Amino acid sequence: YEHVTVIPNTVGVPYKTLVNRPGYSPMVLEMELLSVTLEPTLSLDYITCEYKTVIPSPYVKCCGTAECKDKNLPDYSCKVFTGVYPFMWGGAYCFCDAENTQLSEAHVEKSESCKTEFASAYRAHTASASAKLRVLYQGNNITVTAYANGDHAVTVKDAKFIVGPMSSAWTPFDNKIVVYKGDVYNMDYPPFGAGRPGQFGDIQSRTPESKDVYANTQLVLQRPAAGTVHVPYSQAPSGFKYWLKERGASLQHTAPFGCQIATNPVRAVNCAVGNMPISIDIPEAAFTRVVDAPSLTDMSCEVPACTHSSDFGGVAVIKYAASKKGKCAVHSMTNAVTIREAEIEVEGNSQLQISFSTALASAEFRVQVCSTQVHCAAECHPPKDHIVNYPASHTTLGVQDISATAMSWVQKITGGVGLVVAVAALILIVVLCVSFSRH
Amino acid sequence: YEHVTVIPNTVGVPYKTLVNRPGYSPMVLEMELLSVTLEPTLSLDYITCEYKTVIPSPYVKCCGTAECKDKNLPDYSCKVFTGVYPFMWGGAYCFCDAENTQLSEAHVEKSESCKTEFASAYRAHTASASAKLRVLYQGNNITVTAYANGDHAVTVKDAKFIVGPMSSAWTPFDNKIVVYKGDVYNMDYPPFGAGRPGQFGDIQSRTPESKDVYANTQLVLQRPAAGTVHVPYSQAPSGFKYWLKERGASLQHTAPFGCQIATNPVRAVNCAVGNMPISIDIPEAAFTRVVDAPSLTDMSCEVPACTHSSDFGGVAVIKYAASKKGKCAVHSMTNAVTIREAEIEVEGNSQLQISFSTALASAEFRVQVCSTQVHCAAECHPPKDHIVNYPASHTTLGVQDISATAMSWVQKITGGVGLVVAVAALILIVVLCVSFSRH
Repeated sequence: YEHVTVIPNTVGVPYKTLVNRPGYSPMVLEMELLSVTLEPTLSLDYITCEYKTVIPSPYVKCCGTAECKDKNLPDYSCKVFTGVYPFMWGGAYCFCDAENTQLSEAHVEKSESCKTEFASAYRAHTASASAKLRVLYQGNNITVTAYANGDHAVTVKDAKFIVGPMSSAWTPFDNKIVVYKGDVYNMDYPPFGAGRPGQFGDIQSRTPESKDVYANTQLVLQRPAAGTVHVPYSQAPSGFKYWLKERGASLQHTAPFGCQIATNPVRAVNCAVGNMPISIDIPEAAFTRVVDAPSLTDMSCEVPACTHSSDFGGVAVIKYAASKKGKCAVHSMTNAVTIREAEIEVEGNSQLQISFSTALASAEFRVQVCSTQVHCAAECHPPKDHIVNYPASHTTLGVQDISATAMSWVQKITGGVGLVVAVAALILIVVLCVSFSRH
Repeated sequence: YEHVTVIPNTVGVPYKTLVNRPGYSPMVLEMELLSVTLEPTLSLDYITCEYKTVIPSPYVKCCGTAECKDKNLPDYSCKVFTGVYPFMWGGAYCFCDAENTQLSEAHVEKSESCKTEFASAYRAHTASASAKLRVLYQGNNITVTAYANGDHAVTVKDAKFIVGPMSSAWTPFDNKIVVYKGDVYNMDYPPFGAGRPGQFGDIQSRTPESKDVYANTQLVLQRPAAGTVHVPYSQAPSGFKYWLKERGASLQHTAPFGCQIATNPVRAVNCAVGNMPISIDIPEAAFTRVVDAPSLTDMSCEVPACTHSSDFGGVAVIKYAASKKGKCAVHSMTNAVTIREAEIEVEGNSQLQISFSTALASAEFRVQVCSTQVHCAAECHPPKDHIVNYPASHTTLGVQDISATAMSWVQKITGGVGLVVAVAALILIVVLCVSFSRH
C-alpha cells in the first residue's frame, strides 16, 4: 500500500498521518524530523592569508652608483638611495663620503602560516538536501536516513521511504561565501588577480600549497637616514588580519529561519523553510483486518479538564465497550486538535485516556478509535505562563472561521438584524404589489 | 585606458576592435577564441555494473526435509524441493529416495570486474566556464587563459584581461547524466534503491569500493532436472550489458551547437552559443601620441578585385602620402566589411595593399588607415564553389545591406510611383481649394 503525506519542514515536532486501507483497521503513523541538512556544492576560488615581506640585506656601493634589474616576484620593488654614509658599531662603514649609494630591494610572498591560518573564498551553486526521519512504524521507533530530493529510496522493516523533493530551494548561503574556521560569511570577495591593499584578498593564491601568488600591498621603499643601515618602507597592513578583527557576525548567528551553520563540510542545518513530502510503501503484513481487530461500541467522551496551551494542556477520557481484546489506532478528525497518543490498548469496558493540544477556546472535536468515532467537547482555560521554551504542538492559531463557544451572541445579533431587514423588505414588497395593482 | 568589447563565442574566428583614446593614435586589437570550455560540477549518485550471481553447492538431505534460513544478502533466495533422487557418476546419491529433498540457495553480488567496467550516474549543477584567448597586442601574439565568469583577472604584458560573464548559461548536459569511458549520455537514470530488472541500474552501489549493494534481478530458483544435482534459476540478464548494446549515440555526436564532449573530467568544448564580454586594461606605455604617429594625406582607394568568397578574397590598394616613416593601425568603418590586416607600415609616397571579406554585392565602405579615412567601392562577384570547410569571416547582412548599387532600380520605380501619388494628391488639393472658393 502506497501512502503519501506532507509534513512542515520543522525539526523536533511530530506529525500524525492516517492511513486508510479499506478492509483493514486504520493505521496511524507518527513522523518526526530529527535533522534536516542542506549541503551546498562548493568550488574553491582562492585562498587569502597573511603576507610576509622579505627584505634581503641592503647593498652599499661606497664609490659609484648601485644598480638593479626588475624581478618577477609577486610585488617586487627596488630603489637606489644616494648620499648615504652608514655606520657600524666600530665606526663609519664606508670609506667614500660621496658617490656612496645604497641598494634596497624587497618582495612579498605568502607566509608559512597560510597553511594553518587562512580564509577560503568559495563559490556556491546548488545544495543537496537530506534528512533524518523518525517513524513510529508498527509501534516501533525507527530512524530513516535518506536524501530529500525524491531519490535514494531506503527500506526499513520492508517499508520503503522516499523523501522530498523539497518544496523550497532556498538556502542561507549566497553565491559567494567565505569560510575561515567554523564561521561562514556571505561576503562578496574581490575577483582573483585583482585584490586591493589593506583589504581582504590583498594576497591571493588558488590553493594553500600553490607557488602562484598574487599580491598588492603597495610596498614602497623609503630612504635610510642618520647613518643607519636599515631598510625602511611603507606597506599596507595585511587585509587578512584586518578582516579577522572586523569579521562581524557569521551566518550561524545572522541566518533566517533559525538555520544552524556548520563547516568541514559546510552545511545549513534545521532551516524551518517550506515543507517535505514523504512517500511510504507499507507491506500488507503491516495491516490488521477489520474482522480480526477490536470493534468498539457504546462509546462516550468526557473532558475532565482543558487548557488551550502548548504541550498538550487538554485531557480527555473516553468510555468504550472493548468486545474482543486487542489494540487499535487513535486519530483526531480535525486539524484544530492534535492527540498525543498514536494508539491504545482496549479491554473489557474500561475507559481510555488521551491528551491533546489545541488553540481553541472551545475544544470541539471528534476522536476515531478502532474505526468508530465519538464527539468530545470542552471549554478550555488560558495558560498562565506567557512564554515557553518550546514550539507549539497545536496545528495553528485562531482564525476568522474559528471561534469560542457561547458565541450565540453573534448569531442572536445577526439574526435580529437580519429579521429586521427581512420584515422591512417584505413590507416594501407588499406595498409595491399593491401599487402595481392600480389602474 | 579600460576598453570593453563583446565578441561571439564562435571558436577559431578572429574579431577586431578599435581602441579610441583621444590624443593618441588609434589602436587596433585582434582577438580570437582558441578554446571555450564549459565544465559542469558533478555529484555522483551511484555506480552500476554487471552483477554476479553466486550459487554455492546445494544441500541434499538423503532421507528427510531440509529447511531454509533467512539471510540479508542483496537478493537472497532459498527454496526446498522434494521428490528428488539425484545421481552421481558412480550411481545414486543415497539409499533413501521418497524422503529425499534438496535445498537450493543463491544471492547476488557486484562483480569484481566493476572496478574497470562500470557506468557512473551523476547529477550536474552549474558549469565553471573558462576560455583560452589569443590576442594581438603591440604587434605580438599573446595567450590569455582565464575563467569566463567575469571574476578572474589575468595580466600579460602589463595588460589586465577580464573575461566574461558568459551571455548564455546553456549547456549540452542535462541535470542527470551517465558517464561510461569517454561517452556521456543524457538519461533519466532510475533512483537509487529502486532499480528494475533487465534495465540500466538493476544493480547499484554508491561507490565502486562500497560493500553496500542494491540489486533487483528477480532471481527465482527452479526445480532441478530429475537425476541431477544442478541448480537452475530464472533471472533477468544484466541491465548493464543491455545498456552497453543499446547505448545509442553519445553527446559528442548529438549535442547542439557543435559541442565537443570529453570525459575525465566531463566537459563541453567550443559550444557556439551566445557571446563573451571582454575588458582590457591597456597601460599608457602601450599608446602612441597622434604627434608621434605618421600623418597620412591625399590618399585614395582602388579595388582591383572583389569576390564574396568569405575567405578574404577581396583586395584593396590605398595610395597615400606619409609625413614620416612609421606604423598605423587599420580598421573598417563598417560591420559589413572585415579587414584581415590589423596594422600597416607606411613610408613616404607609396601604396599599401589590404585584404577583406564581405557578403556585399557592392563593396561600398570606408577604411580608416591611420588618423584619416578613405572611401572604397567595388562590384563583387559570387564564388564558384558551393561548399567550404571553414566558417565565413564576414558577418550577416540585413535587407538594406545586401542590396547592390543596382538597387537604383528600386529608387527609380519607387520615385516614379511616389511622384504619381504626389501629383494626384496635388490635383485633389487644388480642386478642394477651388471647391470651397465657389461655395
